Amino acid sequence: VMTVRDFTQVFDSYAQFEESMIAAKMETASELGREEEDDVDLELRLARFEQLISRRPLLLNSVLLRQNPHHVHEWHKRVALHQGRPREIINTYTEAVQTVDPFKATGKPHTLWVAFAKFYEDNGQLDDARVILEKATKVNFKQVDDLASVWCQCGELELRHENYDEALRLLRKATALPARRAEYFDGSEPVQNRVYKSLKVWSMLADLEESLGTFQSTKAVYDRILDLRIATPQIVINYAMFLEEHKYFEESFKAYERGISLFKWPNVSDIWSTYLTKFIARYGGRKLERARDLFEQALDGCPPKYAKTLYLLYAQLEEEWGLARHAMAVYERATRAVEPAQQYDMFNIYIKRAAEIYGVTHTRGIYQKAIEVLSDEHAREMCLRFADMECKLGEIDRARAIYSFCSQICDPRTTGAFWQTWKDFEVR
Amino acid sequence: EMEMKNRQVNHARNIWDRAITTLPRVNQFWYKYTYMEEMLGNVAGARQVFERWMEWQPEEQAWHSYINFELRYKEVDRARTIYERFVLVHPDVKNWIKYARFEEKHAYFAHARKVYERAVEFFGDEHMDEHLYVAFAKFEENQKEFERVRVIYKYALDRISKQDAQELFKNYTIFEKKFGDRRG
Amino acid sequence: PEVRNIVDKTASFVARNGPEFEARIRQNEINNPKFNFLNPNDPYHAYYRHKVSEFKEGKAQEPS
Repeated sequence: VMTVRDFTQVFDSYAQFEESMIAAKMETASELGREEEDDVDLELRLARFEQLISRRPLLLNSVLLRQNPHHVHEWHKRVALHQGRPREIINTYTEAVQTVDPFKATGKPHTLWVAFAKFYEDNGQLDDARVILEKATKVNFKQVDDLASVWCQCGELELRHENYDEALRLLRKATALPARRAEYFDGSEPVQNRVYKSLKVWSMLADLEESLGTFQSTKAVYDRILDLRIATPQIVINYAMFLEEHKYFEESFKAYERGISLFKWPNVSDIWSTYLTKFIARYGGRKLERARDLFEQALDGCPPKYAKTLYLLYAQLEEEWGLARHAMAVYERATRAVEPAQQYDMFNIYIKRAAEIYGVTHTRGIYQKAIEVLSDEHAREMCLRFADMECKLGEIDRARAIYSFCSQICDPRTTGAFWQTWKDFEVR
Repeated sequence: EMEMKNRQVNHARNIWDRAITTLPRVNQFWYKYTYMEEMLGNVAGARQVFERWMEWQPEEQAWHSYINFELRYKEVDRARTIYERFVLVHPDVKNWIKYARFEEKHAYFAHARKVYERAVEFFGDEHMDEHLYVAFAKFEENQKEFERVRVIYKYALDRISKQDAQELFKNYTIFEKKFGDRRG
Repeated sequence: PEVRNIVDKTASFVARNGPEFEARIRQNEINNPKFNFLNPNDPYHAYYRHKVSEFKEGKAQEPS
């Protein structure tokens, strides 16, 4: 034969041959279904064997799914694994685990090897499973994320194993193996990146923060050492586990350092600020000077958080600490950083903070400060509200001068109400 | 250059060697003869010419040119061999930071610790020369958290009246902050 | 943090009285490491630069 469609002619020749013997019963249908390798036809011989008239081939599932599923390694192995998947002869499952065709692949032989380990779990469980885990455990030297993912998958199958004695021993040794060597040998990965996989194996071994126990007091430091530099997918759950095992200020400071070095800007540092306030209240003591010193020290310059918070945590915490002096200082220093986006929220929070404390003169200083900072409508609305509030209380000099200030600002647009209201207020 | 322009190489070497042994202190004769040997092969007689060129004690411009010559043919052992006599002549900080170059070439781990011992015991005993520990902490930040806390803040006995100028102290602080394990 | 507090506070005074004070304070404590931050030789020098402008704009958060 030269090329494809010859095994299709022999295929249909076996379709008219549908019973060619009294023994194998037209084995040339499956033999034709095994023709070539992949990516040619592969549907002609199986489609003919099932196309005789109709009954069911029961062969064509493993025969069509037995020819190179997953170029090289790929999802095509599931196609060859689909025919008689739970049981056929209790044989072709090995062909489902049979892939070979060595080539460049990442994660496919490991995931298909874990699925083959599940087929080994239906094969009698521990029989042949440990040999598959040990054979697939070593591929080159590290430098792959599929290795620790397959070992962690074996750890999940060990979680399906009920009692955690042997699962904790094998998961303890297999989880302790990456501790010596992790990744970054050769490949396209510039760094090792052992935080994800290594922290996943260490988390599956101990300190799951959900159900499984047997987490030593040093297991949290074993996870933080498993990341070995910084990791913060779990920083909230990791700090929560360290708080569950300890609940002291050392875990709070270690969570603040791990959150600061974790990722720049308030990404994990915002969670370090929430855990810094909650840990400041529940550990460092209520109304503590060191809590405000550290909270104001870490968040000092800052970018504008999510939207912005430079104040309410430290400003409200300082106002509720029992000191009416430093509350005003934190109100002015918080007023400088109040609204980097020029939002009226922080403006009304500063004007309200000056309204509930001090008195008139503070509202006048907040009126001049609110009129100093201007974006578009900020100085007009603030100067108008403080102008009416000052005219309803003080003399009419601040109303006339506030009107002259309202002439230089508040571009005309439509308006017209402020001029008539100011004229009526001057008439009154 | 006239005898080099022609195809006669034997009389060329016979005039080049007496030229360079007559006038050792000039650089251009040795430079153009070694460049003619760049046009020629890489035989060990070139290395004999280069070790004679090391023997007359020239400036930095010759010596780091010869180590670039050793780099452009991928020599690991011999370039390490010729570089031990380099530091004992010129104690320049530009050469103190570049004696620690096998770190950025081979990563040299245990002998990198030995080279960093050599960087910490020599001159700059109480004043640090304000530049060596910058590159030391730079490579140690390129490495893990082995001994990076000690050198910048805890080995502060060798300060120069403020331990640093204003231009780099907060840079030291943010150099320590966001490149660690980042614990809570 | 002391460094950020002295930076923030010094920046505030220099923000109100003008940069003429930055020079005074810098030359008045040039040998004193408590003010080393005012020179470009310190790591937080860049942080302070922002604080001055910020206090002038009247938007920053005063200390506590």
